[PDB]
Amino acid sequence: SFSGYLKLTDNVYIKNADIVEEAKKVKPTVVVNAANVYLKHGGGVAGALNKATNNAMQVESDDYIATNGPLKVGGSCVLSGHNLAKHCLHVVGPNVNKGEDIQLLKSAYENFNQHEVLLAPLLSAGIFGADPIHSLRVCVDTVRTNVYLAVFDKNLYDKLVSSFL
Ligand SMILES: Cn1cc(C(=O)Nc2ccc(O)cc2)cn1
Repeated sequence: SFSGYLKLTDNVYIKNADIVEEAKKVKPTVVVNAANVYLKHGGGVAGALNKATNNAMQVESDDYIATNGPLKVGGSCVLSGHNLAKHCLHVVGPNVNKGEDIQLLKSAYENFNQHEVLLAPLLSAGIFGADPIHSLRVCVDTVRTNVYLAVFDKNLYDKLVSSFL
Protein backbone atom coordinates (compact mmCIF):
# COMPACT_ATOMS: atom_id res chain seq x y z
CA SER A 1 0.00 0.00 0.00
CA PHE A 2 1.03 3.72 0.47
CA SER A 3 4.30 4.15 2.38
CA GLY A 4 6.35 7.07 3.69
CA TYR A 5 3.42 9.46 4.13
CA LEU A 6 3.15 12.06 6.86
CA LYS A 7 -0.33 12.04 8.47
CA LEU A 8 -1.85 15.54 8.48
CA THR A 9 -5.38 14.70 9.68
CA ASP A 10 -7.69 11.62 10.26
CA ASN A 11 -7.89 11.17 6.45
CA VAL A 12 -5.25 13.33 4.73
CA TYR A 13 -1.66 12.13 4.19
CA ILE A 14 1.22 13.82 2.35
CA LYS A 15 4.53 12.77 0.78
CA ASN A 16 7.27 14.46 -1.25
CA ALA A 17 6.96 12.27 -4.32
CA ASP A 18 6.50 12.23 -8.06
CA ILE A 19 2.83 11.18 -8.47
CA VAL A 20 3.72 9.14 -11.64
CA GLU A 21 6.38 7.16 -9.73
CA GLU A 22 4.02 6.86 -6.79
CA ALA A 23 1.22 5.56 -9.09
CA LYS A 24 3.56 3.03 -10.83
CA LYS A 25 4.63 1.79 -7.33
CA VAL A 26 1.30 1.76 -5.43
CA LYS A 27 -1.02 1.03 -8.49
CA PRO A 28 -3.88 2.70 -6.45
CA THR A 29 -7.54 2.17 -7.24
CA VAL A 30 -7.73 5.91 -8.09
CA VAL A 31 -5.11 8.37 -9.21
CA VAL A 32 -6.31 11.97 -9.52
CA ASN A 33 -5.28 14.01 -12.52
CA ALA A 34 -5.03 17.81 -12.38
CA ALA A 35 -7.10 18.11 -15.54
CA ASN A 36 -8.44 21.03 -17.58
CA VAL A 37 -12.01 21.13 -19.01
CA TYR A 38 -10.79 19.86 -22.40
CA LEU A 39 -8.78 16.96 -20.93
CA LYS A 40 -5.77 18.28 -22.89
CA HIS A 41 -2.94 16.77 -20.82
CA GLY A 42 -0.13 19.03 -21.98
CA GLY A 43 1.86 19.98 -18.92
CA GLY A 44 2.16 19.79 -15.15
CA VAL A 45 0.77 16.67 -13.49
CA ALA A 46 -1.55 15.97 -16.49
CA GLY A 47 1.29 16.02 -18.99
CA ALA A 48 3.39 13.77 -16.76
CA LEU A 49 0.58 11.22 -16.14
CA ASN A 50 -0.31 11.18 -19.83
CA LYS A 51 3.34 10.70 -20.90
CA ALA A 52 3.56 7.72 -18.46
CA THR A 53 0.58 6.10 -20.26
CA ASN A 54 2.40 6.47 -23.66
CA ASN A 55 -0.42 8.95 -24.64
CA ALA A 56 -3.18 6.35 -24.06
CA MET A 57 -4.74 8.72 -21.50
CA GLN A 58 -4.94 11.50 -24.14
CA VAL A 59 -6.45 9.15 -26.77
CA GLU A 60 -9.11 7.99 -24.31
CA SER A 61 -9.70 11.61 -23.18
CA ASP A 62 -10.21 12.90 -26.73
CA ASP A 63 -12.84 10.20 -27.32
CA TYR A 64 -14.51 11.19 -23.99
CA ILE A 65 -14.58 14.89 -25.03
CA ALA A 66 -15.84 14.07 -28.54
CA THR A 67 -18.78 12.22 -26.93
CA ASN A 68 -19.50 14.37 -23.88
CA GLY A 69 -18.10 17.83 -24.42
CA PRO A 70 -15.89 19.63 -21.92
CA LEU A 71 -16.02 19.21 -18.18
CA LYS A 72 -17.05 22.08 -15.91
CA VAL A 73 -14.39 23.90 -13.81
CA GLY A 74 -14.89 22.18 -10.43
CA GLY A 75 -16.08 18.97 -12.11
CA SER A 76 -14.62 15.58 -12.83
CA CYS A 77 -14.89 12.38 -14.78
CA VAL A 78 -13.69 8.84 -14.14
CA LEU A 79 -11.63 7.30 -16.91
CA SER A 80 -9.12 4.40 -17.05
CA GLY A 81 -5.99 4.58 -14.94
CA HIS A 82 -4.09 2.75 -17.73
CA ASN A 83 -0.72 1.46 -16.34
CA LEU A 84 -0.90 3.84 -13.33
CA ALA A 85 -4.09 2.98 -11.45
CA LYS A 86 -7.42 1.10 -11.85
CA HIS A 87 -9.08 4.51 -12.55
CA CYS A 88 -8.05 8.06 -13.16
CA LEU A 89 -10.30 10.68 -11.65
CA HIS A 90 -9.77 13.76 -13.86
CA VAL A 91 -10.59 16.71 -11.65
CA VAL A 92 -10.68 20.32 -12.90
CA GLY A 93 -9.53 22.79 -10.31
CA PRO A 94 -9.79 26.52 -11.20
CA ASN A 95 -6.79 27.83 -13.14
CA VAL A 96 -6.11 31.27 -11.62
CA ASN A 97 -3.65 31.91 -14.55
CA LYS A 98 -6.83 31.71 -16.81
CA GLY A 99 -8.72 34.04 -14.36
CA GLU A 100 -11.00 31.27 -13.00
CA ASP A 101 -12.93 31.49 -9.71
CA ILE A 102 -10.71 30.27 -6.84
CA GLN A 103 -13.98 29.61 -4.88
CA LEU A 104 -14.42 26.59 -7.31
CA LEU A 105 -11.49 24.78 -5.61
CA LYS A 106 -13.82 23.46 -2.86
CA SER A 107 -16.22 22.08 -5.54
CA ALA A 108 -13.23 20.45 -7.25
CA TYR A 109 -12.13 18.71 -4.02
CA GLU A 110 -15.70 17.49 -3.37
CA ASN A 111 -15.23 15.08 -6.29
CA PHE A 112 -12.71 13.17 -4.13
CA ASN A 113 -15.51 12.24 -1.69
CA GLN A 114 -16.97 9.82 -4.24
CA HIS A 115 -13.88 7.55 -3.80
CA GLU A 116 -12.84 5.72 -0.60
CA VAL A 117 -9.10 6.21 -1.21
CA LEU A 118 -7.15 8.30 -3.74
CA LEU A 119 -3.60 9.16 -4.71
CA ALA A 120 -3.74 12.88 -5.67
CA PRO A 121 -1.90 16.08 -6.34
CA LEU A 122 -2.87 19.43 -4.72
CA LEU A 123 -5.60 20.84 -6.97
CA SER A 124 -4.99 24.19 -8.70
CA ALA A 125 -1.35 24.16 -7.47
CA GLY A 126 1.69 24.32 -9.83
CA ILE A 127 0.94 25.66 -13.30
CA PHE A 128 -2.74 26.25 -12.27
CA GLY A 129 -1.52 29.26 -10.25
CA ALA A 130 -3.23 28.90 -6.88
CA ASP A 131 -1.39 29.06 -3.56
CA PRO A 132 -0.61 25.40 -2.65
CA ILE A 133 -0.93 26.23 1.09
CA HIS A 134 -4.51 27.37 0.35
CA SER A 135 -5.11 24.20 -1.74
CA LEU A 136 -3.99 21.94 1.12
CA ARG A 137 -6.28 23.81 3.55
CA VAL A 138 -9.27 23.40 1.19
CA CYS A 139 -8.35 19.72 0.75
CA VAL A 140 -8.28 18.99 4.50
CA ASP A 141 -11.51 20.97 5.07
CA THR A 142 -13.39 19.36 2.13
CA VAL A 143 -12.23 15.80 1.56
CA ARG A 144 -13.57 13.21 4.01
CA THR A 145 -12.28 10.11 2.20
CA ASN A 146 -8.63 8.91 2.46
CA VAL A 147 -6.40 11.12 0.31
CA TYR A 148 -2.66 10.52 -0.20
CA LEU A 149 -1.19 13.73 -1.54
CA ALA A 150 1.97 13.57 -3.63
CA VAL A 151 3.87 16.91 -3.74
CA PHE A 152 6.65 16.82 -6.35
CA ASP A 153 8.63 19.85 -5.17
CA LYS A 154 10.71 19.13 -1.91
CA ASN A 155 10.91 22.81 -0.98
CA LEU A 156 7.14 23.20 -1.41
CA TYR A 157 6.54 19.93 0.54
CA ASP A 158 8.64 21.27 3.47
CA LYS A 159 6.80 24.61 3.37
CA LEU A 160 3.40 22.83 3.32
CA VAL A 161 4.24 20.58 6.29
CA SER A 162 5.95 23.32 8.35
CA SER A 163 3.06 25.78 7.86
CA PHE A 164 0.19 23.23 8.27
CA LEU A 165 -2.20 24.34 10.94
C1 LIG B 1 6.77 24.52 -7.68
N1 LIG B 1 5.66 25.34 -7.20
C2 LIG B 1 5.73 26.44 -6.44
C3 LIG B 1 4.45 26.92 -6.30
C4 LIG B 1 4.08 28.17 -5.55
O1 LIG B 1 4.85 28.64 -4.71
N2 LIG B 1 2.89 28.71 -5.92
C5 LIG B 1 2.27 29.88 -5.43
C6 LIG B 1 1.31 30.55 -6.19
C7 LIG B 1 0.61 31.61 -5.65
C8 LIG B 1 0.85 32.02 -4.36
O2 LIG B 1 0.12 33.02 -3.79
C9 LIG B 1 1.83 31.39 -3.60
C10 LIG B 1 2.53 30.32 -4.14
C11 LIG B 1 3.66 26.01 -7.02
N3 LIG B 1 4.39 25.06 -7.58
